[PDB]
Amino acid sequence: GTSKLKYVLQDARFFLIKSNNHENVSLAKAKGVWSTLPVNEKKLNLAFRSARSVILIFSVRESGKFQGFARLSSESHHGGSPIHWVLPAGMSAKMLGGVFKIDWICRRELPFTKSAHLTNPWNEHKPVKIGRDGQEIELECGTQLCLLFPPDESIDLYQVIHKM
Repeated sequence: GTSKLKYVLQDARFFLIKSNNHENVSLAKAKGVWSTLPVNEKKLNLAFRSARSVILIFSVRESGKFQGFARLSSESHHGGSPIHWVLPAGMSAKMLGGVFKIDWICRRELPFTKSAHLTNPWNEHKPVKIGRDGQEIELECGTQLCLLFPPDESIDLYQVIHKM
């Protein structure tokens, strides 16, 4: 059912994460971690203290899809492990320093064609698929977007609820 999901999303904050490649999203799904540029790391650390749940909604650039969504379980932390991210042009390992722990809520894909009816008030009411890495998605739009994903029956939200 969707009842536990709706409970997790209650009063949550939502941020769009844009990854340049699939490999880092695969690594994030396997290890339960994410790293972003310092401007967005600062925003997510602030949000983590401000809300019961902070939800990251992932999209790989050029894929035409979202790849899933996850809840922050911690603020960013340094010096825990050297995550072997694949670094784009101009990107360095010192910028992707700062690791957040995340619990995946859905590891399934959602094509952008399925979210064409959802617009984000915090990005000029453009379609929610449009936005830069770290763009905040308003509550109602973000909730409806997360509810569009196929259910991920491999995940038990019971342990997520206990982190809250």
